[PDB]
Amino acid sequence: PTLKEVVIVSATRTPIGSFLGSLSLLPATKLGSIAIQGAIEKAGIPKEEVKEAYMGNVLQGGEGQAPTRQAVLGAGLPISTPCTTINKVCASGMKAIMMASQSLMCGHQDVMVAGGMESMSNVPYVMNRGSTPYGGVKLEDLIVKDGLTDVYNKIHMGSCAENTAKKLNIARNEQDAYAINSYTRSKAAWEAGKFGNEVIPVTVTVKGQPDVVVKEDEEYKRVDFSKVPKLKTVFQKENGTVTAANASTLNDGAAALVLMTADAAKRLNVTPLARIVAFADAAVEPIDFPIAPVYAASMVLKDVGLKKEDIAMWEVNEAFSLVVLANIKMLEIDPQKVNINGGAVSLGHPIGMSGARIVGHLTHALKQGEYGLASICNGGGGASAMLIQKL
Amino acid sequence: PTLKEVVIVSATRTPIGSFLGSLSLLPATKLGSIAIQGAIEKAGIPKEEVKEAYMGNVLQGGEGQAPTRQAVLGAGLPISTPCTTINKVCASGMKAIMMASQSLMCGHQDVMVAGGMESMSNVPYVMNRGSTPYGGVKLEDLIVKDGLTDVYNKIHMGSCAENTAKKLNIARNEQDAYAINSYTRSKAAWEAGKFGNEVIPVTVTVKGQPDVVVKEDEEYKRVDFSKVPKLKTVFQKENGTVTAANASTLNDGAAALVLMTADAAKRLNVTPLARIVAFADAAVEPIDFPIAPVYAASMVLKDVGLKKEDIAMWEVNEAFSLVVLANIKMLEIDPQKVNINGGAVSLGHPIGMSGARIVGHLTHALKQGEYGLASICNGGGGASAMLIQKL
Amino acid sequence: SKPTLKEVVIVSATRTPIGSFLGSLSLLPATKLGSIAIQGAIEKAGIPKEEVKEAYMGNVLQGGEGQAPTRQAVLGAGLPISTPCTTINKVCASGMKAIMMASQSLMCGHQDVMVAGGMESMSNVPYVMNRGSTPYGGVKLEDLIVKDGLTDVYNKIHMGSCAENTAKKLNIARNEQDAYAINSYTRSKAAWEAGKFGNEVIPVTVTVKGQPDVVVKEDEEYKRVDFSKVPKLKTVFQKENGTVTAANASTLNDGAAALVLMTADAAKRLNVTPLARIVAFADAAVEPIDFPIAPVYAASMVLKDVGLKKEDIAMWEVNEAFSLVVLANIKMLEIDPQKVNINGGAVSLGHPIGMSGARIVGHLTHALKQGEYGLASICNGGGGASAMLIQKL
Amino acid sequence: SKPTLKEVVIVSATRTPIGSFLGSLSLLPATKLGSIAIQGAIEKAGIPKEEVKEAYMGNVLQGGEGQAPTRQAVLGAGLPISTPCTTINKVCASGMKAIMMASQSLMCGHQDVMVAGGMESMSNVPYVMNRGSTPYGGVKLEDLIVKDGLTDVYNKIHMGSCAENTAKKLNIARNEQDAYAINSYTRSKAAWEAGKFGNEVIPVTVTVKGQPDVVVKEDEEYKRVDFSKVPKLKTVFQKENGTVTAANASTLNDGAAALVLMTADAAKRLNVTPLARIVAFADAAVEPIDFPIAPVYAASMVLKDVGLKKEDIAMWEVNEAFSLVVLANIKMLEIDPQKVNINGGAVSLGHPIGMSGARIVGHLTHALKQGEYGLASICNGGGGASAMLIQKL
Ligand SMILES: CC(C)(COP(=O)(O)OP(=O)(O)OC[C@H]1O[C@@H](n2cnc3c(N)ncnc32)[C@H](O)[C@@H]1OP(=O)(O)O)[C@@H](O)C(=O)NCCC(=O)NCCS
Ligand SMILES: CC(C)(COP(=O)(O)OP(=O)(O)OC[C@H]1O[C@@H](n2cnc3c(N)ncnc32)[C@H](O)[C@@H]1OP(=O)(O)O)[C@@H](O)C(=O)NCCC(=O)NCCS
Ligand SMILES: CC(C)(COP(=O)(O)OP(=O)(O)OC[C@H]1O[C@@H](n2cnc3c(N)ncnc32)[C@H](O)[C@@H]1OP(=O)(O)O)[C@@H](O)C(=O)NCCC(=O)NCCS
Ligand SMILES: CC(C)(COP(=O)(O)OP(=O)(O)OC[C@H]1O[C@@H](n2cnc3c(N)ncnc32)[C@H](O)[C@@H]1OP(=O)(O)O)[C@@H](O)C(=O)NCCC(=O)NCCS
Ligand SMILES: [Cl-]
Ligand SMILES: [Cl-]
Ligand SMILES: [Cl-]
Ligand SMILES: [Cl-]
Repeated sequence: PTLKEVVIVSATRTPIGSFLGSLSLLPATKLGSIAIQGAIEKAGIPKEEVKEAYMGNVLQGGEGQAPTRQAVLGAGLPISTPCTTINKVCASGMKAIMMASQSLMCGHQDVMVAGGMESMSNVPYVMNRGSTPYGGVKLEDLIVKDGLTDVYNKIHMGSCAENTAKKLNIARNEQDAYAINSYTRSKAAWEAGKFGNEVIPVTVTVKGQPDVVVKEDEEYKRVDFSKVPKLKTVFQKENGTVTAANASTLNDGAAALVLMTADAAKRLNVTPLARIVAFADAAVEPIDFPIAPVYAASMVLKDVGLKKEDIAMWEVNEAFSLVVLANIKMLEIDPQKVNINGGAVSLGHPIGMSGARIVGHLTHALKQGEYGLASICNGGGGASAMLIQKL
Repeated sequence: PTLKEVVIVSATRTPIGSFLGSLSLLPATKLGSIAIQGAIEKAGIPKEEVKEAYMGNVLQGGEGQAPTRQAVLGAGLPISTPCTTINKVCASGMKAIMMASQSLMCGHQDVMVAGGMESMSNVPYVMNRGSTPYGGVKLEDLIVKDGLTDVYNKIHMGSCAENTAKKLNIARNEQDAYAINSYTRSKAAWEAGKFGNEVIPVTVTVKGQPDVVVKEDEEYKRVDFSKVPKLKTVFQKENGTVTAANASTLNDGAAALVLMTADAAKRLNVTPLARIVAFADAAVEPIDFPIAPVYAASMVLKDVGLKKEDIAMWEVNEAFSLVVLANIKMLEIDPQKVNINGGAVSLGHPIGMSGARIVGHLTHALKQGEYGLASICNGGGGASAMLIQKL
Repeated sequence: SKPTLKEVVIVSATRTPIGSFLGSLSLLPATKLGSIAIQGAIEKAGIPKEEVKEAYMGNVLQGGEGQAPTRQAVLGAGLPISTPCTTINKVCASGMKAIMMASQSLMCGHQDVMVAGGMESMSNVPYVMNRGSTPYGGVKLEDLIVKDGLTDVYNKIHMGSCAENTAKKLNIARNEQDAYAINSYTRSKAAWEAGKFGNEVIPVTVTVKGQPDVVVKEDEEYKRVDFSKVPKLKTVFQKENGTVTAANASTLNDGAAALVLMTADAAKRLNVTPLARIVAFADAAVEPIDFPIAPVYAASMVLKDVGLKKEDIAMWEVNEAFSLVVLANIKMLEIDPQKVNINGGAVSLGHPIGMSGARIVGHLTHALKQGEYGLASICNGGGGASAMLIQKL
Repeated sequence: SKPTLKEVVIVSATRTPIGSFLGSLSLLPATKLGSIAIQGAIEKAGIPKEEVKEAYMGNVLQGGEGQAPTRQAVLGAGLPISTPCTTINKVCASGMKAIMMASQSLMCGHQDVMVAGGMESMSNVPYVMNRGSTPYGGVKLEDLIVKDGLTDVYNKIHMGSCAENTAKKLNIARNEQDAYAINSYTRSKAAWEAGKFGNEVIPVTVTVKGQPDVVVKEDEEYKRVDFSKVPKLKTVFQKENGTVTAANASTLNDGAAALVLMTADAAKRLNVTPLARIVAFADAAVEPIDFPIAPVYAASMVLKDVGLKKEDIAMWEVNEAFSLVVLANIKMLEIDPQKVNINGGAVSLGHPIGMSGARIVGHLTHALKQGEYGLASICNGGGGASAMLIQKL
């Protein structure tokens, strides 16, 4: 058998909610159902055509058994649909798409859904199993413990960012300017209707309360440019660079893509949005995760013999402003082509979801024939990257 | 390009420890490192040849960031090794091998490690984020909440098994007979030294106490045949059949396989143990998970054009004695060919690990040219199955 | 022969306003409310703080309050380090039992001046997790209010459910209970608006850095009512044939009360006008479920002991743990309803459990006319009650 | 002139053995240990259970014990539902303060027979979590033993660190404290071997499903020693210039003690022969940090009150909160160490904080010879102490 070509038929997401904000009442798996149902609807195919599903989801504790299965059944897909939940930290939503693509390439399935979901609002605290130690019991926060602490260095993701800021000489003022730019671009894009095809509204229903329709990303409005340069450097008190404003935030949301072989898209007579050209993972020293996307991006370009100049649009996940700046600095690419409609610093970062979102955004924003490259760093020193071409 | 042939070059595991037992001090990721390091040593390849790693792991809460990365780096593999943690509940360890095989088939990597890990002893309790409700709250046990409760029926896996016992008329006595058979087979296999190429010992070190060397599975010695018929049916008060003895137990362990392309095995002067022929996933109603493996196995057989008679040995994961008996009954297979050297009822069931263990067991136990078929059910109504041939 | 005892007088009785649960005083620990009340009482008494020899404070839910709650309250009020302190727990009777035991010390001539009262911050009562191995399947975090405060150990049911048992026994219906409750709110509002707590309650300023000061000057709970809703409310303690509701039961609350007690001799020596004389007191206990009726027996013992008749009592303070309790007491004692809980009680003012026994004795002190007798009684979990007779001077 | 009071006698004094932390008695709630000691005390008294009119029990760490701990102990001992109950908290002094307050009631003639004592199950003391919203990043649930039991509120340090302060000021060195500690362990063992607790201690049977009964018939702690290791230990509360260690400090423990108290008249009515007469008692307080020396002033008060001299005391029980405390007391009082804590104490027998004050009065009761005076004293957190003088009959 020859490898099959893979196309993205649809890409849909919920709005991104703020921590304890507009979507905080909905579990991750419910956000997942919403996104999955929307993508199938946008693709114009029966739910029965979806053969298997992979969802990224980093913080699975307390979500109940088989989170992806919950999302899938919750969207009314057939009970025959096998489901797998994927965890590559912040790269989860992209790696799900990559692994689904590999299955399709093998001819093992012909139509799949892949994406990611996270409700950081509902991530619980943990108490260890065993005897309570004299003097007190520690209740750890899984966001911090599983989500945001580097295992090897025993520091926050934001302190690894500081490390890169030192080595690459990326200053506080530069990171602030980038963050302000992200907020600016996100607002402009929302005001321009650039997410009309990508985002689907979520209705939040509470007994005895009026329904609340969440139609846009929450985070980008949560900013005061005037305070930005005055904020404390929260990950490094002295001579720091990373702040609450220039870092990504904690958030809730889900994204899903319908993926198909070229043959399935033709059989079903759907109009594919983009072809998946290539993808790769790179890994580096854990503290150096901010630069991992540079190597992953380089890998994909080399794989298919393209040069950085051939890329119309770059999505370099805004884990921190520092990360994007480091990537631009090492790749020497045009900043006007990078995160053009905002990103995680201003839209928020539901960690298992963001890698899917940025691929979906390229699928909508690229013009016919253009190449888009999405890359995303992950805790532990990894990154994933994907190259797509708009059809 | 055409699909690459995938071979298993090594397959190694820790002993399985009892709940709060001999390996209970080790995190799942450390057990993972031990299995991964052992599999690479047995493979006889430079560790730098391992390109990427997938590990199954169902209960990831509190294990820290990127469990697979922790296992991999802990095994001394290069920081350049991308890592992804896989959750298909009890199928995780098998699904990891399947997904890694797809990557290899695509030519995306030529050498990978795939397996599973679980430390049920160290799975924590959770408290919801937010304000404490007047009157108190029970902190949920993640083994129960995420591992063992069916979301849709709101009952234990054990109670779902009861549903199948009723439907297929598989009585308490038959289940008990199967369980005794498993314990008997496990002891006989351990006494015959059948795991000398499969299991590697674990030394547990405690400061101020002597070393403990764990060299065999702990669970299978925890049995009393005279008591088996006397136990209460713990999942169902009236007309129950499932008991603590005839159900799998809660356990700790890890397993890892080194997978390669046939070309990479050739390049590296490696003599592989087995060829991965085909694999599949099936899903049915959540409550009917015990029968999913029947459909998954039939899928693989039909794909390859083998008849059930062509299979030399079957590994049908012993989630409950009930599960294996439903499979034997529906497939109409020789029970002397099924779980020949024991299984999860008596060896234990570290849920993320077992799917990998049973494939690794086939790789060692099959004779040259023989086909082995492994299948494993999973919460949510799923199963994975895989066919291999011994080389 | 009977002992010859010193005469005991109340020289001052002061309290904080009562705050609602998680309400206006919720940021202040019980011990801090204690300090405010104690300082208040001493200032009112017009004596040096150093004259106070010893202190007893009722306090039912002491968990997480820190070491020696009463000592904290006392040292926090600027009393000398030489002041011995004891924290008293007779559940809801704690505030009165503290005064009783202080009276006994005075009677014996073991001290000549004491502070006694009660304090409670139900807002700050914590949750608990057991010491030991975490059980498979879950770990309960228990609410100490429910576990230690409100659950009868023996019947394994809420105080409110025990109350239902007495409603049943004595045919006290929902409507009567509701009428009593409305009556309580009515009296509270009237008294508050008439200025009747002018010398009883002292204001509290709550300071939050960055926020405007809040001055709490009156009881919070009595404004929290809607008469129209009262009859509609669900019966929260019993699904079938219930009578007790959130409106006709006492609420959870924060507050402290403190009395300066001295021997007749010390009041003379210190040249202070005693407010009232403490005549007698008693404790009574019955079947745990039957606590609503324990104050009946306690009041009876007190009257029998002193040789007075129920008719001789000018003013009754029967703690409004539930409207039911007051009604049960009125029924069994056959007393003039118009003489009971004249200026409201716990149903409308709130029930910081360790404080209430002290507050009601303090109220009689202020409300009685010269020469009048007041009888205060209060039930407590476990099936007990305390009662106290005083006479205005 | 001076009040004429009822004579108070101790008719019995009984206790459970003291269990170690998480040890032999760890499965029993404090209230159950209370029931056992109370039942034993009434049996040893040879009186009807119905004769006990009221009950006071010391109990420092009441969190999670359920409603009204003393009521649970009393009703759990099979005493009448008519028995009023109050739970007393003066930290480590609780057990003694209970006896004192009961004595005061008896003196006033308000009751004629009472049980008074103390109980603590440190093994079963829970952790707490604040009411409200868990902060981002997690929280440490506090250990109530540490938070309510052992931390000085004002200095924000452990009792052990407060002890270091006194060691400094009075030049009480490590070696002296260690010598005292060994002496306590020696005396405890000698007394147990000599059968010195025959009438004082009652055995408890611990019953668990599936396992065989365990009969606990002696104090667990005094065996948990290694004399050779003692001077090798590091100083747990103060690393630089410390003196107090795990060995020479009291331990965490489970236990209950109960005494039958009655008026001299009641004893005659009931035809029981009393063990001792309760002569006088007092409370003293000093700076919170200085609690180790509070018992000196409390003891002096009692002697001055009755007009006796230190030399008139045949036996001293000075609670061994720390070896430091006893030495501080011996030094300031200038008394004969051979008459102090003669049959061991809290450093070796353990310190269930709410019971010890009652245990040490009970021990005096049994060990004194006819006519001899015994003085018991006990420090408490916050800077307090209680002391009691008894005379053997
Ligand atoms: C950075 C982080 C710790 C936020 O910390 P925080 O201090 O609790 O953030 P806050 O929202 O309380 O903001 C603190 C201050 O910054 C201000 N602020 C936050 N965002 C702002 C913005 N966009 N513009 C201006 N001001 C802002 C707030 O108003 C606040 O001001 P104040 O203290 O005077 O009230 C948290 O969002 C985080 O961990 N982010 C990283 C997520 C991550 O690491 N993801 C994975 C990537 S590898
Ligand atoms: C079944 C389960 C709840 C354990 O129940 P449990 O009652 O706490 O188990 P216990 O260890 O207390 O055993 C109970 C009794 O069975 C006995 N017993 C257990 N296994 C036995 C065996 N193999 N032979 C003989 N007796 C046995 C014990 O001796 C005990 O007897 P006792 O009451 O006289 O002491 C737990 O192991 C479980 O949930 N297993 C299923 C795991 C699962 O669902 N995995 C996923 C697959 S879908
Ligand atoms: C009764 C108790 C359980 C509170 O129950 P609750 O149902 O959570 O009380 P809530 O505040 O939520 O009130 C429930 C309803 O009653 C209404 N309500 C309460 N008090 C009211 C009043 N005074 N007037 C009018 N309506 C009132 C509320 O508006 C609410 O209405 P809703 O259901 O439409 O929202 C609690 O206060 C309690 O335990 N009280 C007894 C304390 C005690 O036992 N003390 C010791 C004595 S022995
Ligand atoms: C001191 C205290 C914290 C225990 O400390 P700890 O370090 O956990 O005590 P441990 O049981 O772990 O013993 C510590 C060491 O001392 C040793 N030790 C303890 N008691 C000993 C004894 N009687 N003889 C010899 N060695 C002893 C132990 O063997 C241990 O040695 P290791 O570190 O080599 O293993 C605790 O008992 C305490 O707080 N006591 C004071 C109680 C109190 O303040 N009560 C109120 C009075 S005001
Ligand atoms: Cl990685
Ligand atoms: Cl599935
Ligand atoms: Cl004190
Ligand atoms: Cl009582």
